Amino acid sequence: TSLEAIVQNASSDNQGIQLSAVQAARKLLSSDRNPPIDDLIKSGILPILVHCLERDDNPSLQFEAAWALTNIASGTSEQTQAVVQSNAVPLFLRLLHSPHQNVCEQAVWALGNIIGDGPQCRDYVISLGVVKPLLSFISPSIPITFLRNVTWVMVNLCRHKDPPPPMETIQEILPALCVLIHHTDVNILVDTVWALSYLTDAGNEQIQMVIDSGIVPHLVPLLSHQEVKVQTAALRAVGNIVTGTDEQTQVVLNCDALSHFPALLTHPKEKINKEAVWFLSNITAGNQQQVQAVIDANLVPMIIHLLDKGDFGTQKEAAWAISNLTISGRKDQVAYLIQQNVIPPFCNLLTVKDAQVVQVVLDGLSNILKMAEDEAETIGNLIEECGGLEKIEQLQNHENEDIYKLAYEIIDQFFSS
Amino acid sequence: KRIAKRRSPPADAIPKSKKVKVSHRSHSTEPGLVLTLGQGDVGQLGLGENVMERKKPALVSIPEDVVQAEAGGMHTVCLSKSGQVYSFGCNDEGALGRDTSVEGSEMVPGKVELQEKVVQVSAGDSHTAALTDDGRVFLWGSFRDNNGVIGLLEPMKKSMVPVQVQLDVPVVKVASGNDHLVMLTADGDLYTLGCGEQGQLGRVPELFANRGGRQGLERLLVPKCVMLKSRGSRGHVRFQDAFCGAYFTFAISHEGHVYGFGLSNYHQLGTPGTESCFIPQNLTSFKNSTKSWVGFSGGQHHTVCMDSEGKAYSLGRAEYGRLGLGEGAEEKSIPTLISRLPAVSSVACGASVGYAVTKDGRVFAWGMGTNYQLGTGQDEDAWSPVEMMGKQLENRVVLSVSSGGQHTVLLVKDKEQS
Repeated sequence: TSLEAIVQNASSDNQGIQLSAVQAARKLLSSDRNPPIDDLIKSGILPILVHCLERDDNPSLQFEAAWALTNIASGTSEQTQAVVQSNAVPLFLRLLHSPHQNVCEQAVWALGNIIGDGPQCRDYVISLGVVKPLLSFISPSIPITFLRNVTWVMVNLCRHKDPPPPMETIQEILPALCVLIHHTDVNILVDTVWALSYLTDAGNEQIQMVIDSGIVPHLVPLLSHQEVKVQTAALRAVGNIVTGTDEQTQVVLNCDALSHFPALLTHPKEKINKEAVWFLSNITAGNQQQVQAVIDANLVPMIIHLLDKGDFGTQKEAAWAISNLTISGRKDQVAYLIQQNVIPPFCNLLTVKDAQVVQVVLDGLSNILKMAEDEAETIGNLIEECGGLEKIEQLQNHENEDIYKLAYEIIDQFFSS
Repeated sequence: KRIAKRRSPPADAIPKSKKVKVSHRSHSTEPGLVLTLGQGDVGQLGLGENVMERKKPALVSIPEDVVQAEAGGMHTVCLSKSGQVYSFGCNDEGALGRDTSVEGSEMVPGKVELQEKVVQVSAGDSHTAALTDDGRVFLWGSFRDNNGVIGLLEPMKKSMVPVQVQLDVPVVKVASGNDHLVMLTADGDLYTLGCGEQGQLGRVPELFANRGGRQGLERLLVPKCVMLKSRGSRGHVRFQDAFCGAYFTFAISHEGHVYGFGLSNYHQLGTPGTESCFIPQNLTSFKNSTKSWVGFSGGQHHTVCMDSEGKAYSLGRAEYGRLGLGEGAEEKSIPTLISRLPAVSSVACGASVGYAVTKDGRVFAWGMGTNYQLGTGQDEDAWSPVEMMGKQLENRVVLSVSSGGQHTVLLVKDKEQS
């Protein structure tokens, strides 16, 4: 209840006073709420925590200290920076070898916070050699909670794509993830799949590593898993994978990924619909073979259905799917799309306030009309039937340079009589 | 021509970063052993299939050490050192959160179907709530009222297994009445959920009263804070601590003031009148500059509290010796000192009884002895704070105490000598 007493009580030689002062410190989450940040950072309490973190044969002291540093590093980035300036990290790493499980777990927790702060802090913590000791903890005799914290730290390691995580670090993590992906717990699986998600969102290179880890055939079937969260995470991960090159996407496809999507396209959660239609919107942008692989899965009718009766986001992603298939697909493929009654719902989006969607739809229609030559009459009359031509004629206004210019180019080119 | 692949907008960032490890002065840390006593009709004593009753404390077999023990209405929940939760009692409403298909498995303690490191537990009439280290709250069982079942989170639906109360803010303390639950967060915000028929929620004023449809239940079973006009001050009123009576709730703020709300039919809220308090009324009966309130507890119609100096007070209904003041003293609406009590370390209340724990380790009981909750071995109603005695108390000190409907559970530790 006093603001600064501890600094004297923690400097004593009586292990009870010191043990108690750091415990009453451990009560900081509530203690901190009353005073603002600055004063306690200035007076100097933090170094005191580290000094006492060094001394072994007194595990309670180390536990209370690492608790305090833990809850301090949870705050703003400036607070975590204040923690790392104390050079406390090598002492946490020293604590990773402690025989007391509570000390190890607390250290793993705090390192989790520090790593999760930012990419520079992450590269700092890796530069000291935390990855191999952390991964060495994975054993069939590990407690479940401690394992959950370990995986959490893995997720923090894989985050922050701005500077991507080090190559060697990922090369060390991936096998552990391949071991964790078979685990029975739900939360552990979730965190693992999110770690994969960040690894794949990093870029094409890391995606290629994930594919080289042989984990994709084990990841894909999770799309149809019972728990919704595993589904969401797996879908984001795989989608990031197919954001890459052609052959990589083809590796996703060869594991029979499309078979799971009919369910995902009809799943009650709106976010899963959105993310799945996003996925397919990346698939149609691939080569002709992949587009044909989408058509062969009977998925186009549900894509259009969501394009007509889905929410705004899913409608957007579906519009992207149609346009990508339009510029990438063959003539007979776009023909199949047309004979699936895609023109009316695809055109009914021209009335939205989002200029990007309008550019997508107009570009798609323009590409369709440029593609089909003899039936350009027929298709034109099709747009005239669904009233889309009226919408295009009223789109020629000053909302956007591209919408008007492209719009009237379409009109004059394909709709002159 | 081919278009380039599209990237995803950032997501909700579920695993976002640096989750806080909660700490609060209510978290029990010192390990101990569990004792039970009273009616064990449905196995809330955890002593065996053939054990129906114990009139003095008996030891319960737990494979690990126990850091906390709380006794529900007709069940009992223990929190082990390792973090796992053990439950034993009545599983008719799912308050145990584990498979009791095998008859006889509810009669003994069993490991709850949950894999977490739990730091706090709270148990009421028909429910059980756990608080993990990272701050997220689990809850299982069901709620009730003077009326039929009202569900747990989805109205008219009970839960047989632990279910997370998904909240963005970490929670530092959980506290349970009979059929309501309060959660004190780190930021000081105080969330409530459960029944509010008698106003034990505080955030649902006189605008309605027991709407027997899906409308009111739809508003009640969602965790929401209690907003208060801080009289000049911006933001909202913060809170330092909180406690749950049976059908009422108290809370201590940083300003030192004491708030409370619920049913005051027998003046068990310190209010002069029997009017129901649906608003967190500031209690003038507790306003004192010298006295600083630290510990609260309460039964279905009585209330026991304690100050920073160790003196434990009591108020509320007086029948059946639940106050324990003067061997038949009249009903009291104000906190009354019990001169027979030494320096009290912590206080607690049962259904119709009350328990005190002194700093030296002694435990005193008082109230209705129909269920032999008093530990005296006499069903006679005790009006005096009689000391509890038994062989399992020899050379041992009482760490904590909790009491429910037909039983009572203690947490004790061997003395430091030898």
